Order: sequence, then structure tokens, then C-alpha cells
Amino acid sequence: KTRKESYAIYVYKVLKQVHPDTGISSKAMSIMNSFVNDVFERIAGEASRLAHYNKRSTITSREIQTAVRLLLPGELAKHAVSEGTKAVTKYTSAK
Amino acid sequence: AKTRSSRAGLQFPVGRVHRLLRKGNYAERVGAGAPVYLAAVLEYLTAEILELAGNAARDNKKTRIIPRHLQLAVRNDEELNKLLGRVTIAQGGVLPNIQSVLLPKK
Amino acid sequence: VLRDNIQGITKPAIRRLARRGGVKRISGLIYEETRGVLKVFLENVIRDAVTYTEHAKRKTVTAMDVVYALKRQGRTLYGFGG
Amino acid sequence: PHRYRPGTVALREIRRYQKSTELLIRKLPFQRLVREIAQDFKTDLRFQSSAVMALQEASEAYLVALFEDTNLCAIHAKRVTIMPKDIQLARRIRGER
DNA sequence: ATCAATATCCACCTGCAGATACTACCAAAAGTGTATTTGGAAACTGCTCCATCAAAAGGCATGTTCAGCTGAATCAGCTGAACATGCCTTTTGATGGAGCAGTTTCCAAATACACTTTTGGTAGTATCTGCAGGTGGATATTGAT
Repeated sequence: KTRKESYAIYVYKVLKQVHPDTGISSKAMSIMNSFVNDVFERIAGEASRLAHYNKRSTITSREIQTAVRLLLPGELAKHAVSEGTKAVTKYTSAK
Repeated sequence: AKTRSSRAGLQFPVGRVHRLLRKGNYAERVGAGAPVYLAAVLEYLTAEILELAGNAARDNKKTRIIPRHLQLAVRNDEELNKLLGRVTIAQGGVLPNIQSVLLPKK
Repeated sequence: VLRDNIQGITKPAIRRLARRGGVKRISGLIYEETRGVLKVFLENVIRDAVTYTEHAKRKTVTAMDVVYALKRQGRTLYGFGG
Repeated sequence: PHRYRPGTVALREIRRYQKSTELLIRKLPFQRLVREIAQDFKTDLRFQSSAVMALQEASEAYLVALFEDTNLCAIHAKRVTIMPKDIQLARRIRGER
């Protein structure tokens, strides 16, 4: 009865954060799930290429960062880069 | 016993994203910052779109975001529109847009 | 005789390009439009190449930088590596 | 006194340039433009000679092809003179706008 | 402008489909904690190959003149929009069975070493030549009358 993962509960959490009285249809959720997978693949992909081009066998938060800059448009990138730097810094100082 | 997600102050699952990076054959190794940074970008992007879709839902006297609202959100936002410029949101329709010369009289 | 850099992409040059493109007759306003277009093209491509440069911690844009940039812009180029 | 009709030389130039493959923009001015644009992204940059070259090849390929679609757009409108609206229509349909 | 057909807009309204809920379990995640390996940053440096510039090259800015193209105006012909009408085909809800997919067993094939052999790339040197330019001479093309 195989297990099919999605990003649904997580999309829902964030949803409640930004619009506490708004719901989401399962088809909308599905699309949401597709979008996350999509962007995941595009970032990971560039990251993958980027590493190769530099004869590196490790994908680090630095690779992801250039990937985000290469992939996302102007203002989305700027803000994504903050949020990720932030998360790492916070993650580094937390063990 | 604290999850890395909470350690990074994130809703999105860092564990899962670390895993999918390995399984997905992107490089030999995956650094520990990688999935944190990515999950963060992933969470940020989804917030940005839900914020905007939420607004379209409200503009429409609806409480539940449906595919049309996501489409309104994406298409109305220059940057999300570029990011998703070669993507089709099933059941989203199009933005109302009639070319000038098409309207009656003068 | 101080001249803007984009203006160094001259009328006769743009004319020649149109020619290879098989254009017989060119409106006077094309030369400025073409300059705009070329600028947006170069920005988009250079932005990406330099991003590759900064990643490699260099101060030189390499042909590979440019080639990689072109590939991800969907304008794959053969002749310069990769 | 000898004079060629408008478009006689133009045709002759189409034929010339279609036969050859040399770049049609002067290297230097193009080089500056490249550097100027780059300066806004990072300062004190140097450029491999081949790097500039690659950029030029790409840029000329791009513009030459955009002129073909542009021309088709002019002809669609029953003209033989390319106009900005033609470049604009081509770029919109290509999905660049 | 005023009169009237007909679309459009809310507002409220019932059913209900789809969403939200909860209780219990659980397989596989995710984390934890320990021992073992190494990828790449950091630091030193050699030599490409890059920016610069001085002398040689040769393409373009320039203003005039008018060929011929573009766009406005006008108009006849007919194509395509609207709508009325008569009814076929799709939509929707209900019921047997193909094949997907989930689990487990088993072996042909691929990974992981390690050592033995070769080939492909650089480099120094020297060796070779296809053809871009130049020439000269005929013939074709274009434009004028």
C-alpha cells in the first residue's frame, strides 16, 4: 500500500502563516506540490552543473546559492538568497 | 532531539530535502548547508506565491485558493511570471486581456 | 568627440547584420531599437557569465563562462570549448 | 554620371553577406560595450580574448536571426521596410517580451 | 436623447462534494552517536595571455538628391457573425475484469579494489601546404537614352 510523499503539510503550514483564514483545494495543493518539485529540480540541476564545471564533487550551500542567482529573476533571487543565508547561519550556530 | 528544520527555523523538511539531494544524483557528496539553504528558498518561494494567491482568493470573495487563484497570482506578478513562463497551471485559464483595436466605436 | 559605447555599434554595422538577415529596406528608427535589443541580450548573457566567474573566484570572464551562460539561456554555442 | 536604383545595392549586399561568415561589428567598440555592461555586475573584470569573441559570435547570430523574423513580420504587414514594431512583434512572439 | 430587449449583476438558498477531523498504528524515515576517509581551501609561484599603447590601416560620418515606398481615402464585393430552428451526441451514473503494482525469492552483472600496459595529449622541433588575396582579361548586369 505504497507511501507517496508530498510537500502538502508544509505548504499548508506556510499557508496558515500568511493567510490564517484561507484554505486550499486539493487541485491547488497538487499544483503547489508540483511547483516545489519543479523548483527543487531546477536548482539542484544548476547546482549539479555548477559543481561539475568547477571540478567539484560536493554540492554545498554555496553551489545552491549561485544556482538560485542563476535561476531566479532579479528580486526573487535577492530575497531567496537572504532567506537561505539566514537559515544556514542560524543552522550553523545551532548545535 | 531537535529537527534540523527547527534548528534552521524552517517549516519545510530539511531531512527530506537532504535525502532527495542524495537519491537524485546531482553530485558525489552533499554538504550539510545545502539542504538547509535549498529548503529555505523552497519555503520562501511557496510563501510568496501563497501570499499572492491568498489575495486573489479574497479579491474573489472566496476562502479557498483554487488553481485559478494561483494562476492569477503568478501571471499578475512579473517575476513569478518569468520564473514560470514555460509552465502550465492546469485549470488556471488566462488573464482578462482584450486588444485595443478590438473594442467598439472609437 | 566623446561618444557613448552603445553608439559605437554603428548604423553601417547594424545595416550589415540586417543584410545577412536578408533585409532590403530599413527604417531609420531601427538602429536605436536594435541597440536596445542588443543591450538586453548582452545584459542577460553577461550577468550569467559573471555569476559563473564570481563562483569560480576569478577576476577574468572565461570563454567557458560565456559558453555556459549561453547554454542555460538556450543559445548554445559551438566553437569555444565544452 | 552613374547611379544605382534604391535597393539594387541592398540586394547586392544581401548576397555578399549571406555568402560570408565574418563578424560585421567592429571588434573594439563591441569590446567596450561588453566591458561597460559587465562593470555593473562586478568591477575590475578582465576578459579572455576568446570570451569576448564567443559573446560576439552569439550576439551576431542572435541579431541576424532576429532580423529574419523581423523581416517576415514586415512582409506579413505587406511592407518591405523593417520597422521597430516588426522587431517588437517578433520578440513578443518568441516570448522575449 | 427615449424606449425596450436582453444581458448582467447581486442577493439569498439548498444540497452536498469535497475538505477537514481523529484515532490508531507503523514502516520508514530522520536523528543520534561513533569511528574512518578526504575534498578542497589555503598558500606559494610560474608563466600564460591580458591591458595597454604607438604606428599603421582603412571604414564611416557626412548632406544632398530624389526614387519609390508607405499609409490615407475611397469603395465594391462578399465573408463571416448572429440567430432561429430541429435533434444527435455527449455526459453522467452503474457494474464485470485487465494489468499495475506490491512483495519475495535468486543469480548474472556491476562495483571495488589492485596491478600491469597503453594511449592519447603536449611539446619541442621541425616539416609541410591549401588557399586567401592579388592580378589580368573576358562577359554579365544594370541603367541610361
